Order: sequence, then structure tokens, then C-alpha cells
Amino acid sequence: MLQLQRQKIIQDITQQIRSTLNVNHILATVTQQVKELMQVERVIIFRLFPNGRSQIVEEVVSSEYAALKNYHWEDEKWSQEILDCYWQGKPRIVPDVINDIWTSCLVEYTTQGNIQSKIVAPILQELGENETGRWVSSEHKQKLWGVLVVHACSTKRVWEEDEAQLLQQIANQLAIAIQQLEH
Amino acid sequence: MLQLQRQKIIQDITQQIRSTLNVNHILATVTQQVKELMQVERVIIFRLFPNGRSQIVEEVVSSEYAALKNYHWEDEKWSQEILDCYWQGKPRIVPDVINDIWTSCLVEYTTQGNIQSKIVAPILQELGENETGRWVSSEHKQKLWGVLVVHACSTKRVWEEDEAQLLQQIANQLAIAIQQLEH
Ligand SMILES: *[C@@H](C)[C@H]1/C(=C/c2[nH]c(/C=C3N=C(/C=C4\NC(=O)C(CC)=C4C)C(C)=C\3CCC(=O)O)c(CCC(=O)O)c2C)NC(=O)[C@@H]1C
Ligand SMILES: *[C@@H](C)[C@H]1/C(=C/c2[nH]c(/C=C3N=C(/C=C4\NC(=O)C(CC)=C4C)C(C)=C\3CCC(=O)O)c(CCC(=O)O)c2C)NC(=O)[C@@H]1C
Repeated sequence: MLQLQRQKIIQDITQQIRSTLNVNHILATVTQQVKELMQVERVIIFRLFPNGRSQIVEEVVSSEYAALKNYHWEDEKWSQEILDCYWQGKPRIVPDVINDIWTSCLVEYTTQGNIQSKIVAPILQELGENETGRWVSSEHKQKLWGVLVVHACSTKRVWEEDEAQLLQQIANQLAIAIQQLEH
Repeated sequence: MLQLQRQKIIQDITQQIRSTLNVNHILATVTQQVKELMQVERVIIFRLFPNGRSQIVEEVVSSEYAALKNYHWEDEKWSQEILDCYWQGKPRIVPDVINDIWTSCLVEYTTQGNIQSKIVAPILQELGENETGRWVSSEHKQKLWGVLVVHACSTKRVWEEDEAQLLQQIANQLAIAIQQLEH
């Protein structure tokens, strides 16, 4: 009978509960908006895992440049002078990725991605109590889950402070979204 | 300048993160769908707190009958024979709320709400580790967060098993949504 129609909404209802409740769906929609908003050729979420590993877990590329999605690496060491900047919740404006001495090893990554300038925006976690790893601060009582990055690839773009300011605002909004959705 | 327009999306982006991430927004949208789907005059989420208190925290009434929203009570004791049924994850079909001996005290509540029949659907929580209260089972390793109820008010409605079956499916979907969103 039309008991058929009862489930045509139950599958909807479940579909939304699962949709909204999974982290990637809202990661994937924020980045698709950061991209269309800042008119930037690529938006990635570089995720850092405390064992050392790290991976671009979401990405929104203009079709012109490579899918750095899933791009990854193990035992990721960042320059101390840079994590300080990042634990303080401060974005990082890299107006010339090419001569950026802190990213002087992501030359492979830089040239395939074809990145000219970029803004890097920490995603932080107030993780109190007990957890220790590679991306964690005791001075700041905060953990660095990953990084929202935005890639100027077509031109060496110059960034206004409000651009970084803004990306950081959005990053700091993900931070809250992610702390909830980790099971 | 048009730096104005940068924030007209940031307020959107934040608006969605906050929207999706707060429990009530998805409680309120499920019930508005359970209601429009089962053609039932009222849909409530009766929430049970372990101190004893309990309250109708969301509701979707047809404009014809009272807002039992926020309707509440303290030191709520349910008949043991009934929690067993509920911890097992089994909905309860009450085809005549009026002569339901287990709800023989919600006569005030029944007559204002004007409830003729109803389906009652437990919302359960696999709460392991350490927490004990009034709504918690050791036999079933499960806690009873609240109850999704559906109220036939216009007529003493008869319910097909699939109707209860279905409401329970939806209840069991909330259970997963709520376990995530408690901070
Ligand atoms: C070189 C000095 C070291 C380093 C720099 C560094 N990397 C990031 C962020 C990223 N790291 C990667 C991935 C890689 N790390 C690697 O060491 C390698 C192999 C060479 C790879 C492929 C990626 C993809 C990023 C994100 C880059 C992006 O802009 O999307 C940073 C932080 C961000 C910044 O630009 O400030 C830094 C400083 N990381 C190391 O592990 C090296 C010892
Ligand atoms: C009487 C035997 C006892 C009781 C029955 C009972 N209540 C519910 C669920 C609800 N309880 C309330 C609120 C009240 N509980 C009260 O004791 C009072 C005062 C009389 C109120 C106002 C509400 C609103 C509900 C939800 C009812 C609904 O259908 O929306 C149940 C569970 C659900 C069912 O119908 O099986 C039961 C068995 N609760 C008690 O605390 C009494 C000792």
C-alpha cells in the first residue's frame, strides 16, 4: 500500500541526522564557501594526527589545479617559532610561499599544488585533562587539530589583514564544530 | 567598501555551524516531521532528568490543542513493568490513554492535552562507564534519556504495529543524534 510513503520520509529523516552529524559534511561545506567567498583557487583542511601523521582531509580545488586531497605525510615536525604563532590562534600570511623559509620543504607539494601565496589558519582544541602528543601545548592549554589553508595559485596574491582575520574567524568556528563530533 | 559582503557570508557560515550543532534544532525538525508524517495532532519529546525531574522539551501541536511545551514534573516514578518494556527499546501503544492504568495519574495532563490514544517511543543511551540515576538500567547497559510521544487527540486512533515500529525507528535515530551533542 502507501506504507511505501511512510519510509520515503524516514529515509529522509535518517538522511539528515546522518548528514548533519558527520564532521566531513560540514568541513566540506565550509571549505566550499571559504573558496567561493575569498575567490581562492584551493581551500584545504590539513589535518594533523598526534602520532606524527598528517593529511589534507578535505579540499576544494578549482578544476585547473591538482587534487591535493588525501595528500599526507608521517612524523610531521613544524618549526617551533611557527607553532607558537599557531597556538596563539593567529593565522599566518604567506605572501610568497616560494621563498617562505618555513615551508622550504613543501616544494614538491608547492609546485604540484602550484601555490603562489596563502593564508594558514590554525584549528585549535581546548583539550584539558589527559592527552599528550606532537601538536599540543601546555603554555596555551590547547591542541592543534589541523589547519584551514587558502591557496592563491593563479597569482602571487596580497592579503589584507581582514582576509586572514576572517579565515581565522571561520577556522575558530570549525574548532567548535569538531570538538563536538569526535565520538 | 564591500568588505561588508565578506561578513554577510561569515554570519551565514556561523549561522549554519550553530544551527546544525545544537540539539534542539534537530529535535524541533524531527518532531515537525513525525507530526506531518503520522498526521497526529501533537508530537512531544518528554525529557527525563536523573534527579527525578522531567519536562516536555519540544512539541509540535496542531493549533487546536494546548501547548504542553515545557510541561514538567519532579521525582518522576514510572511503573517498573513499563521501564522494562522501554529499556528493551520497545515502543508502547496506548490505544486508549483514558483507561491506561499506567498513565492513570496524567489525567490532568491528559485532559488538557486532550489525548485520546498515543504511541510512546523510548530514546535510549548506551551509557557505559560511570553514571547512575533514576532512568538507568544495569540489565540492559542503557539509559532512558527521554521519550518521543505522538498524540491522537481528535479521535481514539488505532495504531498499526508498523506505526509504532516506525516511530521507534525515528526515536532510535534521535538517540544517536543526542549522544553526540551533550558537550
Ligand atoms: C619543512 C621545513 C617542514 C614542514 C613545514 C611545514 N609543513 C606545513 C604544513 C604542511 N605539511 C604538509 C605536508 C608535508 N610535510 C612534509 O614534510 C612533506 C614532505 C616534504 C609534506 C608533503 C602539508 C601538505 C602541509 C600543508 C601545506 C599547505 O599550505 O597546505 C607547515 C604548516 C603550514 C604553513 O604553511 O605554515 C609547515 C611549516 N613540515 C615538516 O614536517 C617539515 C620538517
Ligand atoms: C502515575 C502512575 C505516574 C506516571 C505515569 C507516567 N507518566 C509518564 C510520562 C509522563 N509523565 C508526565 C508528567 C507528569 N508525571 C506526573 O506524575 C505528573 C503529574 C501527575 C505529570 C504532569 C508526562 C507529561 C509524561 C508524558 C505523557 C505523554 O504521553 O506525553 C509515563 C510514561 C509514558 C506512557 O504513557 O507510558 C508514565 C507511565 N509518572 C509518574 O511520575 C507517576 C508516579
